Amino acid sequence: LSTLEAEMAVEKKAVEDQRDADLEARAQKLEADLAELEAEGAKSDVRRKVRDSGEREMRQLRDRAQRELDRLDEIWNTFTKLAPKQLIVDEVLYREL
Amino acid sequence: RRQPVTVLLKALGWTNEQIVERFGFSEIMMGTLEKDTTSGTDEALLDIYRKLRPGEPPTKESAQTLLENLFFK
Amino acid sequence: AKKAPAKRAAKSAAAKAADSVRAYLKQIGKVALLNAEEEVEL
Repeated sequence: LSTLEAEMAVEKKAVEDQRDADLEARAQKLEADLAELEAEGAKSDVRRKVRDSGEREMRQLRDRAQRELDRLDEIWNTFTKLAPKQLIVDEVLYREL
Repeated sequence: RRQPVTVLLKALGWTNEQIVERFGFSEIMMGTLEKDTTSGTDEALLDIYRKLRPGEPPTKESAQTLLENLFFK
Repeated sequence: AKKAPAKRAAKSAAAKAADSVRAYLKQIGKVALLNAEEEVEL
């Protein structure tokens, strides 16, 4: 159980590091692009729809990372409480187990 | 069973104000939409899709044509 | 439809749920069709 939990933590962390790395890159990109938008004369509602679209593309990146964090927690919880007579309907989960 | 008559009225694409507009004097017509938790016309088609076709994950192409093909067609 | 595409994830709720042929079609649908190059590869 020790070495397994240890390998699961690193795995779950590697996913976390990536989400952070990816989320800061998309934020800087939006900072660069809202910079060109102020450089040229740009309608105010146009500058906000760039942020709105940019903000939404970030929520996607985080949600996807959250999905994998939950899928990983489901794997680990299932395996630790695993007992005979339990029923596993996922089969993509089951394959990972 | 377990199907509110309001969830489908939105499945056609009619917005709620139309319900409040068409329902009018009907009190349970408003209370059924007031109690119903379905938000959006496409989300109601999904609550209708899993009850009608359980076991099949839907598609926006299949979610819309399901109601159209069932009766109007 | 950004919050609607997350509701279209109810397709996940369907993959977790009477007819025997429907059951078999669900599983064969989970695989992916090869193109000409992969068929040669395999």
